[PDB]
Amino acid sequence: EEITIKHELGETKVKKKPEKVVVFDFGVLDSLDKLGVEVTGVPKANLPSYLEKYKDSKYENVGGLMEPDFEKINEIAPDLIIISGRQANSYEKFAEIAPTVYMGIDTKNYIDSFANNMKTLGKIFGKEKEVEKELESINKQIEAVKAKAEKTSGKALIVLTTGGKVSAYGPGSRFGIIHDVLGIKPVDANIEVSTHGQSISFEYIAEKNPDYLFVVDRDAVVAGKPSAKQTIENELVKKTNAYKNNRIIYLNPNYWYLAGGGLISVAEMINEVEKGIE
Ligand SMILES: O=C(NCCCC[C@H](NC(=O)c1cccc(O)c1O)C(=O)O)c1cccc(O)c1O
Ligand SMILES: [Fe+3]
Ligand code: NI
Ligand code: NI
Ligand code: NI
Ligand code: NI
Ligand code: NI
Repeated sequence: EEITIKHELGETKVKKKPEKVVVFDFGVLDSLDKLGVEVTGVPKANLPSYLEKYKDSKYENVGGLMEPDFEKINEIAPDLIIISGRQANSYEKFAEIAPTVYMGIDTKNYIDSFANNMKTLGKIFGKEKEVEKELESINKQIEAVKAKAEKTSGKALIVLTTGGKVSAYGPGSRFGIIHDVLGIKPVDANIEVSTHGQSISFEYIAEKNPDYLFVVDRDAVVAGKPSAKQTIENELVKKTNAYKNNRIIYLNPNYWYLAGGGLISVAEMINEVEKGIE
């Protein structure tokens, strides 16, 4: 029951309800988890906390997000590989082995992107009704949080910590959902969209004086060693209202950084934003 998927990187012909599925996007992984779809292989080295069960010996280990074990993947001979942004460079290597579908998020159209990705999984796996109900559920979350947000304002800055350094994200970025979808006003509308964020001094933060400081601890999930609290909470940042009002919201990097774009991760992300602004 073959179908053809158009995607950012080409057109892939895929068997419906494939037996062996290898997944390199944790958003997809958590989506397939949510829909009760069994996967064969995952990159166990970078599995998020909330997806720890895919460490089990019943799943094949296909390496790291940034370090696919191509030989192992070959030995599995999957019916479908699903990849996203971190593997885009390696699309052709995956595609040589087995039908590969790229599922990225368009940060200019986050929800549309996400919904199309989830509906593609709906088609592939015969989970259209299930996908639809989850999308409608998320829509009701977006709805309620927008309404909270649109009550009294103050502006937010989104930051990421790694190796003592701090970088920023605004609208239309990797974390743009906060501004773009959930109606939280940006402290700076014009932050340059890059993968690991626009580098910034602590003087920029104090200067912008956000009411909310959203923080993503990258080192927690990349190096296994949290450092965000220790980086962020310095002289210049304690000037901030976000500090003085205890509105430094540490976003769970297991969801936000390693994952995202999945039925579980997007609902958790929205819930964390809601808590943060309550
Ligand atoms: O293309 C990507 N990364 C290329 C540069 C990797 C640099 C390298 N990064 C990591 O070790 C890393 C490990 C696991 C997950 C990650 O997102 C990482 O960036 C470093 O810290 O020197 C990428 C794409 C989408 C989202 C990301 O977080 C990416 O890192
Ligand atoms: Fe990264
Ligand atoms: Ni190996
Ligand atoms: Ni081998
Ligand atoms: Ni509907
Ligand atoms: Ni640049
Ligand atoms: Ni106070």
